[PDB]
Amino acid sequence: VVKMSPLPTVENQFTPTTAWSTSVGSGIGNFYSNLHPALADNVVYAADRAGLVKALNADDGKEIWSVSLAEEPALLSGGVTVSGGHVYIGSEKAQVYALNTSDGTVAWQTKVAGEALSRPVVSDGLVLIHTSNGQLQALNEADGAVKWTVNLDMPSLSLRGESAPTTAFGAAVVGGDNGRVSAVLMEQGQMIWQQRISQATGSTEIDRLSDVDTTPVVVNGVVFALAYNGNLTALDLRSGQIMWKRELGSVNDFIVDGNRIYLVDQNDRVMALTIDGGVTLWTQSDLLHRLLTSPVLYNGNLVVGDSEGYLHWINVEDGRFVAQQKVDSSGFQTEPVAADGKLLIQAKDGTVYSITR
Amino acid sequence: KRQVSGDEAYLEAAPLAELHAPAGMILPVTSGDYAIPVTNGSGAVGKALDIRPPAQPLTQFTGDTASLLENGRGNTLWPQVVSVLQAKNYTITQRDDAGQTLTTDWVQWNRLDEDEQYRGRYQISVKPQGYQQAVTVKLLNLEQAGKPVADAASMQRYSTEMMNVISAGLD
Amino acid sequence: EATRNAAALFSVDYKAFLNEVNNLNKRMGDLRDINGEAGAWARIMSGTGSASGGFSDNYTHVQVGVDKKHELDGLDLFTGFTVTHTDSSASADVFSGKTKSVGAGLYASAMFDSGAYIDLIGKYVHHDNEYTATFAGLGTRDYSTHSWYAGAEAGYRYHVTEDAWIEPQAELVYGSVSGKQFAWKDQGMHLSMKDKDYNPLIGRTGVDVGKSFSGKDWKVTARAGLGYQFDLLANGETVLRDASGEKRIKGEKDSRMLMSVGLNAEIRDNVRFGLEFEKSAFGKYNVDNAVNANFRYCF
Amino acid sequence: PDNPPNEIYATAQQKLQDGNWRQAITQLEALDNRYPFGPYSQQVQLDLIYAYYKNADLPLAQAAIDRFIRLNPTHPNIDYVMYMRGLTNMALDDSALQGFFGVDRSDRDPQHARAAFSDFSKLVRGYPNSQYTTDATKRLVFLKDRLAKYEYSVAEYYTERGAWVAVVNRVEGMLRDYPDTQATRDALPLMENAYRQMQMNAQAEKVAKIIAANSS
Amino acid sequence: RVVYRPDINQGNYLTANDVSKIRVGMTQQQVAYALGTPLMSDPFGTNTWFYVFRQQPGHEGVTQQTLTLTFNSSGVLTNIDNKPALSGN
Amino acid sequence: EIQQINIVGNHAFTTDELISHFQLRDEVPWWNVVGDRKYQKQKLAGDLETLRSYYLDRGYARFNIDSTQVSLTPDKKGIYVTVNITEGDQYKLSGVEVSGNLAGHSAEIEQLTKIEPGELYNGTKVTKMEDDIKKLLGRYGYAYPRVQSMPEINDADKTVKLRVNVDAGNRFYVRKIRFEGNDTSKDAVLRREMRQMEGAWLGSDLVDQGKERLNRLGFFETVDTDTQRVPGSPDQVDVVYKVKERNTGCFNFGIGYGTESGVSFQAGVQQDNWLGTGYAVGINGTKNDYQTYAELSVTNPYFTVDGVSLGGRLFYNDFQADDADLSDYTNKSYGTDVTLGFPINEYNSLRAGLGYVHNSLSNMQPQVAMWRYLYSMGEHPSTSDQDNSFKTDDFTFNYGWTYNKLDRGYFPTDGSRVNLTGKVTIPGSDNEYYKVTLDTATYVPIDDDHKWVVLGRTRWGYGDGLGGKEMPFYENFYAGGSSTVRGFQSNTIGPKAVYFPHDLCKSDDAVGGNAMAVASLEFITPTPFISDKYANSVRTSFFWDMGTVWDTNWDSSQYSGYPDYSDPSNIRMSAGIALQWMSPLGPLVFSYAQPFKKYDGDKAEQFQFNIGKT
Repeated sequence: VVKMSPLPTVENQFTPTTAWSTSVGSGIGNFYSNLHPALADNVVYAADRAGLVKALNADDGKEIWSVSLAEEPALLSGGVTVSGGHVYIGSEKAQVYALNTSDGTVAWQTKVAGEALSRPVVSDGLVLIHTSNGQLQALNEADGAVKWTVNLDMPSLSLRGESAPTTAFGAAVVGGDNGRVSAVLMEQGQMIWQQRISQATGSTEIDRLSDVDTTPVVVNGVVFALAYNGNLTALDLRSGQIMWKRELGSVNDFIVDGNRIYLVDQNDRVMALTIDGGVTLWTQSDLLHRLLTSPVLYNGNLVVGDSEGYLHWINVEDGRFVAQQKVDSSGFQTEPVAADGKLLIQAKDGTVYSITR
Repeated sequence: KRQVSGDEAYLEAAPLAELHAPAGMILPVTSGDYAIPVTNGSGAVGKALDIRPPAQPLTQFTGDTASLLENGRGNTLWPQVVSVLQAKNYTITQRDDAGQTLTTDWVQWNRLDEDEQYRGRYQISVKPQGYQQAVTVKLLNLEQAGKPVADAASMQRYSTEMMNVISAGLD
Repeated sequence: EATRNAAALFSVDYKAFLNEVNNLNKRMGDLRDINGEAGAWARIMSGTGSASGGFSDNYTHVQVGVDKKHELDGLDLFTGFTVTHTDSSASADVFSGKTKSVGAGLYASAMFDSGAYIDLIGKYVHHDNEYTATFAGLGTRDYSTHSWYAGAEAGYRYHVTEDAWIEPQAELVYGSVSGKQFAWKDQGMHLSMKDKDYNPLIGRTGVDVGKSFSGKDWKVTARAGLGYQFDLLANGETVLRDASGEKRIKGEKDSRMLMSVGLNAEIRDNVRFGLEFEKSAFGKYNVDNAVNANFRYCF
Repeated sequence: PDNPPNEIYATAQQKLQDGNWRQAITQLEALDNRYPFGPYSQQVQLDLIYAYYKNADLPLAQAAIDRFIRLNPTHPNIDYVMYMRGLTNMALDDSALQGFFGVDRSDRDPQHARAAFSDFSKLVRGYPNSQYTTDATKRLVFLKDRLAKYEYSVAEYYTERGAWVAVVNRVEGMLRDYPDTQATRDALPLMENAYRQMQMNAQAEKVAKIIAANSS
Repeated sequence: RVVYRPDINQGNYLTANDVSKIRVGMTQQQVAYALGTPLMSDPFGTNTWFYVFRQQPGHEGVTQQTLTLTFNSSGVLTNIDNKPALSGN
Repeated sequence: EIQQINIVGNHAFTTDELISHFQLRDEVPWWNVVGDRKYQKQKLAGDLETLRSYYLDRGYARFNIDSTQVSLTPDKKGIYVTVNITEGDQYKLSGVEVSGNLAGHSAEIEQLTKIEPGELYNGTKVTKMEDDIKKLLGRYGYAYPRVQSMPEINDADKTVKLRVNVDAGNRFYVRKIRFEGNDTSKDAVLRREMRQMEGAWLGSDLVDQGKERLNRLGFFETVDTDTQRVPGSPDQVDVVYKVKERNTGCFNFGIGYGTESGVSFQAGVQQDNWLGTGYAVGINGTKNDYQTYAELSVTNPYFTVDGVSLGGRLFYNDFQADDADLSDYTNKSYGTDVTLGFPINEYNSLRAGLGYVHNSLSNMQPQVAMWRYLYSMGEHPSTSDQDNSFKTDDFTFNYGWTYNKLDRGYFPTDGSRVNLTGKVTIPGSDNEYYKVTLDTATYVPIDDDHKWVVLGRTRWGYGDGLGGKEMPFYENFYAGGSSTVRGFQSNTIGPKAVYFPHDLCKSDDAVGGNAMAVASLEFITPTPFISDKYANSVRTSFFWDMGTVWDTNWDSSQYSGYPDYSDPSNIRMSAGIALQWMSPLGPLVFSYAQPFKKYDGDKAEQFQFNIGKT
């Protein structure tokens, strides 16, 4: 295709090496989802696309248990979430699995109405899953027991990778496939308020995505959302009011530094924005349209991936390619995870690679 | 060339004769659209008809009309007509009354082939003050062509076309 | 006798090369009058000839092919593939045989805005003959060989008039054919004749005038002219050993002349008409060609 | 290339005079599409009509007639355009090798003749004071006789087969639309025979009566 | 002789029930509704109507049935006539 | 480019076999490039409808598409499509009932609606019921009935009952039948083929048979029926047969001025439809220092208006081949015949007639078969010498039987055509014999598209003399070439003449065997390199051919040294690819065949270029 893919510049200030590799199996492959593991008591829980799932020991990469959930394949979609002594998973075949960690056999299996693209989340004794149809469901941990199914509206053009709701003050907020970010009180299933921060600033809706599918992050009262067509918005939890707006947006994954906020543009443009006015700090143009992943904070620095398998490092001030890493030649399409001062990046066949600094 | 493409077979058509019902009899024939209105002749039939685009004036050309209809020194057409009557046609108007601007020309023998030997006539011209621009008539006289004298709606337009195109050239 | 008979077959092979030799607007179609670089053409002919000593022959060549390319800035070059099949029958004083050859190759051409055009072609074929002669005790035998034919040509079209163009042209072609070695020990004596690979070359300069009227009123693409062909190289070397002694033979050059052709007038979108001319060179070597004229009227 | 219209138009009419319809129409189309709203491009369209008609490009001639009549519903030269449309239909109808062998193209498809008759009828009804009316009327007579012959042939076949009421309907329509042709006069005996074969002679005496009245 | 002569039908057909619906003293419109539109009428002189049923299965005697309905020139039924035909050949 | 398709929400069938029926494809299989992997919304909807049908056809009546979602990767390169459904449950066809103002044909509808009890619902058979009930009501002449179907469902009993309401409407009659497009052929030739007689009650089957017969006439490239009601009376319909006339017949001419042959002259015309008159006229001739051949033939298929045809021919064949004495003999054959024929039903025709022939042959090359023939004639000339002359004249009676049911007139896609031709002598003729030949061509497709089809050709022939006699050799069968076993050579298979010394010398040339039998199987597939418009103008076939011809009179005892010729077991076998092209110049063929099981004297010609007939 006629699309510019600039080469990565060479810069180095320190050498990080891979702590270990895993090679769980035929994982994400050429698909696209939010398969990222979870860490608990120095044990990571990696999930394989083909129904396999393996727990691994940290700092040594030692297999703990590994079981397959084949049906036929399984097509796991949701991310890895852990609560109590159990892990919860959603699959593309419209099913949800509750596994009991070390045992491996599913503690309880139930069905859901639609694909479980949304990253599973546990909150207030209920797990919230957003199906790829315009519905969100609250499930009980005992055995299924769908608490409610809140309906949503969406046009037949929405990009996948749906938003992950977040809870605060007993109410869970989640974005919409048309921009209608909404809040729902998560004990009875009633929808309080919503607003469309995504402005259809184009000619015809066919080329306009204009949807938000990324998880919001709450700080006191402020919270954020990011639509594909742009429309960055700061909005407050009390109701549908907007403190400030910006016409850059175009992000699907972002983090907060407490004082600064990072983002990744469609053209692969990364800037740091402030709380009040959202003024850019710097930018990087080494990799344009190279499909980098979310940046993650680590020891006062930022770590990012790419669709070429060339891991990149960014300084917290003005940015700098402190280190560039090469571990796979096919690329990365996963979401980075950091915990206990350790970084893990998923691959297709080598799957999880744990790095050392 | 110069005629219709097809043969003249239809010229030999059978006569169109109707029929009459007898006593105590009706006839429903008058119930269609295939009715041929009666019309006089005096028209060029067979290959004698000259199918050829009716060249437009390039205004008023209902009959032999050749009046001139935006110009201020519009009187400059008469010296231009003198230039036209100069090497342009090598023919000074028969009555070049430029003072009265009634520069009536003389019959000529201009030719344009089309299986015609020559076709020239005295395109009489007079310049009144009518319409927006300085008016100047181009009313032709009897057209000669190969015939001694003859005139037709298209034929008169042919001679008038010569006055039409040349006068418009002055623009 | 035996030595001269092979030379006639080599001359027939030269004639086969001569039969393979054709024009630029005929073998691969006219470089012009075809608007699309993508097009399919063919070549069907049936020639004849004779020489002193009863060496007569008649050949029929049927070839097809296609080409496909795009446009450029000033030169609309095109190229494509083609296949060919030739079959000939010849008779001699005490020799008579039929030969055939199936082959595949590629063709290319390029014309400039100044009227000058160039063309090239290259084809590999598997030619097998089967003939019977009673001299040398050989009798009847069939032999096969691989023939790589390479040809280049060019022409300078002059826009003499709207229906006349005197276009000089010149061509050069070289071909490689592996020879055949055989001993006549079946008759009792060795009489072994060995022929090596032949890589002869030949050029040709031709002046022609083509008149191409159109509109279906005349629609006659007549083409008169003449050409002279000279064999640059001739590698028909054969070494023969027998009771009398050892002898060697080698090829000879050419000084041949060729005349014009027929009318070839396709009148309408449903009819056709054409003719061809043959050169009856009786005085020189009793040479000749094949001439015909026909046309097809389909309702 | 483009230039002042003087030279291009002059060359256009000059090669029209020479009769080179190919180059004439190429030039005219180029000039028209170059200046789609020129000062007197209507003359160019009329020349397009003439070139199509004389070059045997009849479908394009018909299309250009339709376009011109749509763009110019009223003009001092509509009669010429309609006459050319009728001529186009006429010429499309009758021309083939049967012209060489002299075979009456009478029982062939009549659709083109019907359209030509309709257009000539429109013209003659419109402007009887024009100059093409006499030739038009002669063509009307020829076309009407042709249609009558076609219907006569159909009736003849249907009688030959034995379908004794389809013939009645055909000849009755023939009478209802072609009151003054030879075909109906010759087809009246077909009426007589058909009515005879139905064992209902009551109309057959009336048919014989009208036949005797108009036979003379 | 013996050659294949295809079957031929030559008019609007009718049955006994269709005939029984007919009574003198009704208008053209609804009788046409009852019996269908006549195919062969008489525009000569009177405007009477015919209903002919013909069937020739090929190499068999033709079967005919004629129903002639004569009307006044106003739009109502004047009188009727039926004929099983089959007279002569 | 599309990436993934999912039918999540089902627990009755596997995803793969369900998506197999989709025209849209999610991934290319390994060892083929048959299909593509793009995204098209309209065919997504089409495949959705197909999925709906493939659930409703097995008693899943309570099925409905809950939703369908199409999405995109956040890279605008790969697309996923999901469908969420409701399977429902299995159901059984409770029964069928009929109702409405149906016509007196209730028995036919009731019989046609009968369904085996205890079986489950299937929408395909139901749709077939409405379609063919409409066809039935149209056969008696109800072109516009209205039918409705209601599937009442009792879930508590797992039953579905169908209530079908039928409204016949009104009778329909044809007012006129008008043709369009026939520029040249007279209206008579098209009208005489009809079966829906004008001025009568309409029959849809009659119109269909009429269009089929126009197709089978064989000089119309395309024909389309259209039935439309007049805007006048409530019940009257006009019928139109929109045709598009094609080319047929060719006039050809040529001259062969050359040294080795002097002057050769060739000319001729052959039309199956002369100027639209409907006749069939074929005349041709050629003159040469070795050849003087000419023939003339004229046939009228409609001498009388029932189907009766009358046709005759004459021919002069005094070629006088003299030079080089290469398996040739001086011969003048002049003759004529006249025949008449008639149909016996809608699809079968008989034909018969009489013929006169005369043949004079002199200076015959010696070979055993012809010497035996002459000995049977009662003449005993010298073996080594070749100077005798033989004059003969024959009265003869010939006959034929033809069955023809083809979807089209030339390279069709259905039906079968068989033709038997018998040729007997009668008393008063010098020769006493008879000869029977038979041809058969059966076309059978594999799908309703009628683009892929299998073809079976069979040819048989056998004859003999009577009263202790034998036919002349010059009227014997032959094999090899197009319209026969392909690729071998023009007339190469059969017994080979045994030359007497001038001991016996074998000849490569053939004399034709008294008993011939060949067969052929062809796959016919479209041409991928041809656009849509010309798609129905060419034909590509893969052919497998077998054949065998021999002489049933072969005294193998007297010449047992040479190979036996009375053995039919010596089968031949070839195969290859044939390309039939229809051109403004006519029909052409092109075959590149490789013989599999071949014999001596094959003279293999892997490139045949027959023109005409095809």
